[PDB]
Amino acid sequence: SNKKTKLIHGGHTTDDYTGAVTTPIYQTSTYLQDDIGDLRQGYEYSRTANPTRSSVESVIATLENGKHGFAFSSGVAAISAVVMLLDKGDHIILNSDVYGGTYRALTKVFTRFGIEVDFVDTTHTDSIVQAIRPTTKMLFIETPSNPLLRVTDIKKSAEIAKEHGLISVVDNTFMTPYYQNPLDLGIDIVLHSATKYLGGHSDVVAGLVATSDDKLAERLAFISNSTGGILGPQDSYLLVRGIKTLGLRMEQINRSVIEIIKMLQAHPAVQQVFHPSIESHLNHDVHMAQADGHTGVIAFEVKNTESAKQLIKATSYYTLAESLGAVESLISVPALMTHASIPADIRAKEGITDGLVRISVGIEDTEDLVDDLKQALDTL
Amino acid sequence: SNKKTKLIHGGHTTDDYTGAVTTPIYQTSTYLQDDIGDLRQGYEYSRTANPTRSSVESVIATLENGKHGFAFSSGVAAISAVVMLLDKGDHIILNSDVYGGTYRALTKVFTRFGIEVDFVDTTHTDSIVQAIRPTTKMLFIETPSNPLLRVTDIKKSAEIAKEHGLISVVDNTFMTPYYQNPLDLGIDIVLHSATKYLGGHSDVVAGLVATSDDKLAERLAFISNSTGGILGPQDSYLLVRGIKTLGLRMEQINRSVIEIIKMLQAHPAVQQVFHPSIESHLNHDVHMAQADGHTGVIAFEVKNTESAKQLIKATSYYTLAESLGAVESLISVPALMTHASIPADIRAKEGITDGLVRISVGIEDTEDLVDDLKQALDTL
Amino acid sequence: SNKKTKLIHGGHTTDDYTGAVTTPIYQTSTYLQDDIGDLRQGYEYSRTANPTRSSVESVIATLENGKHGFAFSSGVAAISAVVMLLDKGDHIILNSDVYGGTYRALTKVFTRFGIEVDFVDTTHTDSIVQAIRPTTKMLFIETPSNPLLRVTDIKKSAEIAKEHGLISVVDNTFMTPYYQNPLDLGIDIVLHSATKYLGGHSDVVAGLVATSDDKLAERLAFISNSTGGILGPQDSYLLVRGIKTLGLRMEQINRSVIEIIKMLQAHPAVQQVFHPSIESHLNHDVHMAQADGHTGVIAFEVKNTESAKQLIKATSYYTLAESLGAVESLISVPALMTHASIPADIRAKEGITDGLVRISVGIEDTEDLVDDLKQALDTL
Amino acid sequence: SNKKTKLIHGGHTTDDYTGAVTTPIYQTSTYLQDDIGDLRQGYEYSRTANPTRSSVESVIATLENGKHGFAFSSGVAAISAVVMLLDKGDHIILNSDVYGGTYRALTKVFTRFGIEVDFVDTTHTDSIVQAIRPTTKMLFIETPSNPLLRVTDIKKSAEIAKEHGLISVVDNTFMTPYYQNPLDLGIDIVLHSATKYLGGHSDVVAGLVATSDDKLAERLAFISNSTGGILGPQDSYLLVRGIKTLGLRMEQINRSVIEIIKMLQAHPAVQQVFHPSIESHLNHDVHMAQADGHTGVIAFEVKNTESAKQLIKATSYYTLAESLGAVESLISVPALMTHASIPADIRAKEGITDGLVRISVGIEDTEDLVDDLKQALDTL
Ligand SMILES: *Cc1c(COP(=O)(O)O)cnc(C)c1O
Ligand SMILES: *Cc1c(COP(=O)(O)O)cnc(C)c1O
Ligand SMILES: *Cc1c(COP(=O)(O)O)cnc(C)c1O
Ligand SMILES: *Cc1c(COP(=O)(O)O)cnc(C)c1O
Ligand code: NA
Ligand code: NA
Ligand code: NA
Ligand code: NA
Ligand code: NA
Ligand code: NA
Ligand code: NA
Ligand code: NA
Ligand code: NA
Ligand code: NA
Ligand code: NA
Ligand code: NA
Repeated sequence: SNKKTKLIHGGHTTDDYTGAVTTPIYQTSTYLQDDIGDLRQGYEYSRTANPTRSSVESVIATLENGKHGFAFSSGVAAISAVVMLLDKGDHIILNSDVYGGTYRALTKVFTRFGIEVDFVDTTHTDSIVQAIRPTTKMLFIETPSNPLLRVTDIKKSAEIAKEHGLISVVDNTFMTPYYQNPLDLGIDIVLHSATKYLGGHSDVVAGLVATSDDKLAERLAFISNSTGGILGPQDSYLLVRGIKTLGLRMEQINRSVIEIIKMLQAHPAVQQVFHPSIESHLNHDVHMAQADGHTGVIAFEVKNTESAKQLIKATSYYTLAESLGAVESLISVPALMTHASIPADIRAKEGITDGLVRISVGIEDTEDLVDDLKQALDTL
Repeated sequence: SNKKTKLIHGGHTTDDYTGAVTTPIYQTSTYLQDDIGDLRQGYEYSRTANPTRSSVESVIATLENGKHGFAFSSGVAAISAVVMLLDKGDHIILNSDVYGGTYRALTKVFTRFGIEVDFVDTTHTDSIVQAIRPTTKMLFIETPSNPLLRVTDIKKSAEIAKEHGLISVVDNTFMTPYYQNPLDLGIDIVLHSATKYLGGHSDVVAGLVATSDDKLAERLAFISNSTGGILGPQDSYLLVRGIKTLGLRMEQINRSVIEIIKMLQAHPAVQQVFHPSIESHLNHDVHMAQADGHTGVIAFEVKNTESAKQLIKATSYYTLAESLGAVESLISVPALMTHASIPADIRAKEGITDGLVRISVGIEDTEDLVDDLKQALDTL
Repeated sequence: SNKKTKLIHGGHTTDDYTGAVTTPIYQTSTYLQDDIGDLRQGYEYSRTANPTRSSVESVIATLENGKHGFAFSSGVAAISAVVMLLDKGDHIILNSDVYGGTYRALTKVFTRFGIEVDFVDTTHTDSIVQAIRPTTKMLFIETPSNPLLRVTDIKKSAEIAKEHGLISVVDNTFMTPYYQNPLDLGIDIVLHSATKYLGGHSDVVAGLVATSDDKLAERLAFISNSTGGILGPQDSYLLVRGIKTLGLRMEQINRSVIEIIKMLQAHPAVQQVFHPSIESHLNHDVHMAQADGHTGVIAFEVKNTESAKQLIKATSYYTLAESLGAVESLISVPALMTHASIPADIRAKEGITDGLVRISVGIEDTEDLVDDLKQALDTL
Repeated sequence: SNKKTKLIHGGHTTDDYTGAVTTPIYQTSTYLQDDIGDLRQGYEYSRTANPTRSSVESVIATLENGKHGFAFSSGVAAISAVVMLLDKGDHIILNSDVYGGTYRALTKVFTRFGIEVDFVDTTHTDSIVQAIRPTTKMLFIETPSNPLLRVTDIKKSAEIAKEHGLISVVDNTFMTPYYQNPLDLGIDIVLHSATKYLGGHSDVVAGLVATSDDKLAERLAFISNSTGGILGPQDSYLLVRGIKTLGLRMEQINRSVIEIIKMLQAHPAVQQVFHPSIESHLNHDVHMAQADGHTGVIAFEVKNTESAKQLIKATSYYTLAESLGAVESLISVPALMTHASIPADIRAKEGITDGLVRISVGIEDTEDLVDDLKQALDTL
C-alpha cells in the first residue's frame, strides 16, 4: 500500500521452505537435478540464476513497478549490459552531465566497438529530437545529473523515444525508487548504482536494472548470462537488507537537505548552489512533477580549490571519500575526484569548476550537519 | 619452493595491520582520503580495488608465475574482459570445441561489436597458422577442452602468437595452476573459471586472470574498472580459502582418475574413453610435456542415451549437476545437457554421441568411486 | 553531539589501516606474532579478542555511555555471563515480569549451581529492600518488562543496590540506548538482546553488555574468555550495520506506536492495553523521567485464544513469529509462545492470559499498520 | 563407505528446497509460523535451532557415529555446556595436563558453582579409579594431550565410566573424527574445538559436540537453548566447508609428521621427541589400537629458551602464532606462551622445559617442512 510498507513487504524476501523471515544466502554455484533437465525450483547454475540474487531482483522490480529485475556486480556493469543491447554502428544519445565512469565507459570502451555517442543538453527535450540520427537506437538519461543536478523531463523523453523507436533508459541512482519511478512515466529500462542509496551503508558495490518489457528482459538476461557481470549472493543479501530502511533514510536525508540548502544560500563564502529543490533551478517544476522528494546530493561553489580543501578539513561530520548515499555524510571535489576523467575544458565550461564542492547528505542529526558545515564555511 | 608450500605461503593472504592469518573481508565500498588524492593504502573505491580482491589477485598471479592478477564476477566475465582488449574489426582464433559460454559470448555478443572469429581444430597448430589474417589480434585456447579433452600445444601456440603479433590467451580452468602454467610457456594471458577447481567447493561463481605483461595489465585494469564485472569481497575470500587445499584436492582427484580410467578401459559396456592420461590419446605427449598432472574431467562412451541415463541412476556417489571441480564427483550427459542444441543427426560429426558420459571426479575415496561406477556399468 | 549523529560516528567502526569506512570482517581465529608475546595490534586469539567484535563492543560502550562492551552469541548468553559473576549460595533479586528465557535460565540452570533467585514486584522499589537477604549479591531488572511492560524506577533501584552492596543489572533490550541509558542512572551493568532492536533486521542472534566498572569489566572478560559465548565476526559486523539505523527505526516505530495505541484503546474488541506511554499505566511518570521515548512492544487483551488466532489470521502486515524489534511488524500470543515456559498459574495471576496479544511494531507505514490491525480487530 | 567418501556425503549439507549442493546460510533470527506452534520445517527461533547450524550438527553426528550434534560459539563453550550437565556437589575427574582453558573453566568458574574436581594422570586408568568418589558424575579426558601428547586408553576409561555410573567425555580435538571415534568405544559424549583441524583454515572459532544418548542430547539441547552459546550461521557454513577437506588435510599432515619425526630423532640438537607415533612413547600401543592415524601436533626439546627462539627465527615455513590445525605449520614455545604462568623452578616437574618446542604441522610440502626445520636446527 504505502511506500514504507512496500519497502518491507514488497518482493520475495522470505524463505518459503523454512519460513525464515529473511532471504537465505545461497553461497552456491550449482544445483542437484532430480532427472536430467528437471530443476527442483528452476535453478541449475548460479551465474544463470541464484535464489538470493533472484530475491533482490524481485525487490527492485517491485519497487520500480516493473516485471523483471537484474542484479549486476556494479552500476557500471549494469550500464555496460544495457549498452550491449546495441550493435556496431548504433548511436546513443545521453544527457550532457553524466557520471564520470559512464562518460569513460562510453567514450573509451564502447566507441572502440563502433557504438556512436553524443552528449546532448536534454534539459530542453527538443534537443533530443534534433540529435536523433537514423542510427540512433538508445536514449540514456540521468536526472538529476551527477554532479550538477540538471533535471530532464522523463515523460517527454519517453514520448520522444517511443515516437522515434529508441530504447529509453533512466539512471535513477540519485532519486531511488522511493521518490521517482521512471517506468511509470513510459521509460523502457531503469537502472541504479545500488552501491549508493539502495544498499545505503557503504558496504556493497552493485547495480540493479528493472524493466516491464519482456523482450528487453530476455535480451538483458542473455547478456548477463553471457558476459557474467552478476552480483554475488552475499552482496545481494546485504542489498535487500539495506533496502529495508531506504524510506526512513531518504526522509531523514531530505529533512537535512532542506536546512543545509537554506544555510548554503545564506552563506557569504558560497556562490552558486545546485539542487532541484531550489525554485530558480532549471526545470524545478519538471522535477516536482516527476518525483515526490529529493536526492541528498548537493553541489555548491566556493572560491577555489584551496578554500574547498580548507572547508573539507574544518568539518567534523563530513567524510572525504568517493561514492554517495551512505548513512555517513560524504564530501568531495568532483573536478579532482569522481569527474577527473571528464576533460578539464569541458568541466570548466559546464560549471564543474575547481571550487565546486559536492556533499552527499547522510542520516546524522540535521542540526549537527547544518552547524558543522556552517562553521567550516565560516573558517574561510 | 614446492607447489604445496607455494599454495599456502604464496601471495599476500594475511593482514599486515592486525596480523590476522587470513585475509580480512573488506565488505566496504569506499575509503577515507587523508587529503584529496592521498590514499592511506592505495584504496579509494571498491570497484577500482578492494583489499580482499587484491589478496586473491596476488594469489592467482603468484600461482601462475605472473605479475598481475584480476578477479571477475564469473569466468565468462573474465573472458569478456579479455576479449574487450580488441576493437571492432580485429580477428580472433579459438579452438572449435571451446566452452559453450565462450562460443556464445563471441558469436552472439562480440560479433555484434565487429569482432571477427575463426573456430579451428587446434590439436594441429598449423590450423591456427592457416586461420591468421592481417587483422588477427588474439589467439584463445583451452587445453584440454570439454567434453572430449582435446589437447593443444601451448608452447607452439605461444610461438605462433609471438611471431604474428597476437595476444595469446589460455583458458587453464581444467588443469589449474597446480599442473599447468601457460605463462611459463610464453603465453600472454592465462584465465580461469575459479567457479570450478580453484574455489573447489561449488560455492563461488568467479573468474581469475593473470599476466606478466604490464601494458596488458594496464588495459585489463582499465576494462575492469570501466565495465565493472568485479568479484565481491566475500567471494574473493572464499576463493583464497578454497585455493589453500587445491593441491591436496587435485592429487586425490588424480589418483581416482587413474584408477577409474583403468576400470573404464577394461569394461565391456564402454566403447571409448577420452582423457589425456591415456597414451593413445591424441597429443598425449604434448600434454605430458606442458603439464605435470591431469584434469579430473573424464568422458567415455556407452551404447546409447538410455544406458547413460541408467548409469546416472545406478551410481550412489556420482551427483547429477552442472559445473565441474566440486568436492563431489559430478556426472552429466553432454548431448542432453550442455550440447542439447546440437542436432541428433549431426551429433556424430562433432563426437558428442548419445552415450557420451562426462564425469568430474571429486575427492571421495578412490575405491568407492571406482566400485560405484563399475557396478553401475555392470547393470548395463 | 546529537543522538542520530552519535549513532553514525560513535565507536570505532572504520579501518585505520586502509581507511575503509566500514569495519572489516575479520573471519580469522589467530594472529601472527612478530616476536613471542609481541602482538601487532593487541590481538592473539579470536575467542579472547577479534577486531570486528571489538568494533561492535566499542559501539555499545559508546551508546550506553560506558567504558567497556562485550558481545555474546545471544542475549541469554549475555545474561548467563552476568549471572556467572555470582557463586553458589549467592542470591539475586529480579523483577517479577521477565523474559521467558531469563526465567528458565535462572530457575532451571543456575539454581542447580546453588544460585538463589527471587522474583519481586519492583514497581515499588521498597519491595527490593524487603527482599534483600544477607546472601543477595545482584539486582536484575527489565524495564519495561516482557510482555506486560511493567516499569521499574532505574535510579532508585541503583541507589538501593549501591547502599546494599549489590551489582545492579538492567536488561535494556526494549528501550535500546536510543531512549534509555541505565548506566547514566547509576546502574552497574546494562545488557541487551541485540537480536531485537539493535540488529533490527531479524538476521542476527546476539547479546551486548556494557559497563563503566573496570573490575566488573575484568570479571566479565574473564568469564567470556573462559566459557566462550562470544559473538562471531560476521554477526558483529551485521550488528554494527543494523545499529546505524537505530534512531530512524525507533522514531518511525514510536510514531506508529502512538496511533496504534489510540486505535486499540478505542476498539470494542480490545480490553486492557499495556504500554508505558498510557498515562494510567503504573509508573508512567517514572518511565517518562528515565527515558525519552517508547518501546515498540505493545500488549493488549482480546476475549480469548480463538479471537487472538482470528485476529492474527486477519492481518495483512503482522507476521506471526518469535522475537521483536524487526523492521517487520510481528505478532504473538506470549502465553502460547515466548512465555509458555512460565507456569500457567503464574501467567494467569500476572495477567499473561490466553487472550493477551503482543505486537512488535515495525517500520511499515503508520496508516497501514493502524488500518490493518483495526480491520482485523473488526473481524471479531 | 570409506572415510573420504563419508566426509563428502555424510550429513545433510544440501538444500532440499532448491537443490543447492551446499548448505544455505540462514542469516536469520526467526521464522514465520503458519499457525501458533505450527512450524513449516521445525524452526521457530535461531538460538533454539538454525538450519545452517543443524547442517553442521548433522555432519559432526555422522562423522563421530552418533545421533545428535551440537554447535557452540567456541570449543570452550562446548566444554562449558557439557560441564553444566552436572549440579553443585557433583565431582568430575580430568586428565591433569588438560587444555589450559579447560583447567581455567573448571577451577575458576565451575568450582565457584560447587563442582568438585580431581586432576589425575590418566595414562594409567587406575588413576581414575582411585579418584572416584560417591559424588563422581563425570570423567573428562583428552587424548592425546597438549603439549606432551600423553595417551589415555579410551576403551578402559569408557568401561570405568560405565561401571561407576559416570558420563564419559572425550575431547577429540587433536585426533579429529577422521582418526579416532570415542563413541564407538563406549564413550558417552565426544567434543571438539572445531577452531582447529575441523574448520582447518584458521578462520572460525567454534565448538562441536556429538552423542548417541537421547537423554544426554535432550539435556544438552536444553543447556544450549538456555545459556545460548550457539554457533552462528556463517561460522557453521565455513565449518561444513572446511570439514569437506578434513581427510586430505589430515593425510598430508600425517605424511609430514612421519618424515619430520624421523628428522628430529636423528638430530643432535634434539634431546627428546613427544608424539604417539614413536614406538617408545608411553601407551603407543593403546593409541594404535584406538586410532588409525596421528595428530599433527609434535613436541620436542632443544637445549634452552634461546635455542627455541633461534629455531623460530631461522624457519621460513613455520609461523609463530597461537592455535593448531591451520593449513600453515605453526610453531610455539609452551613455557613462554601457553604455560608462562607456571614457574621456572617448577617447569621441570611438569615436563614443560625451557627448550620445549611445539609445532602444529600444516599441509605445506613435506620436503620443505622437513628441510626447513632441519636447517633451522642446524643453526644451533
Ligand atoms: C502496497 C503494496 C504494493 C503495491 O504498491 P503500488 O504502489 O500499488 O504499486 C506491493 N507490495 C506490497 C508489499 C505493498 O504493501
Ligand atoms: C617456492 C615458493 C615460490 C617460488 O615458486 P616457483 O615455482 O619456483 O616460482 C614462491 N612463493 C612461495 C611462498 C614459495 O614457497
Ligand atoms: C556527540 C557525540 C558523542 C558524545 O555524545 P554524548 O551524548 O555527549 O555522550 C560521542 N561520539 C560522537 C560520534 C558524537 O557525535
Ligand atoms: C560409508 C558411509 C557411511 C557409513 O560409514 P561407517 O563408518 O560404516 O559408519 C555413512 N554415510 C556415508 C555418506 C557414507 O559414505
Ligand atoms: Na515479502
Ligand atoms: Na512502458
Ligand atoms: Na604469503
Ligand atoms: Na568468421
Ligand atoms: Na588463410
Ligand atoms: Na611473456
Ligand atoms: Na567512528
Ligand atoms: Na556508576
Ligand atoms: Na549427504
Ligand atoms: Na578438588
Ligand atoms: Na580414593
Ligand atoms: Na553408548
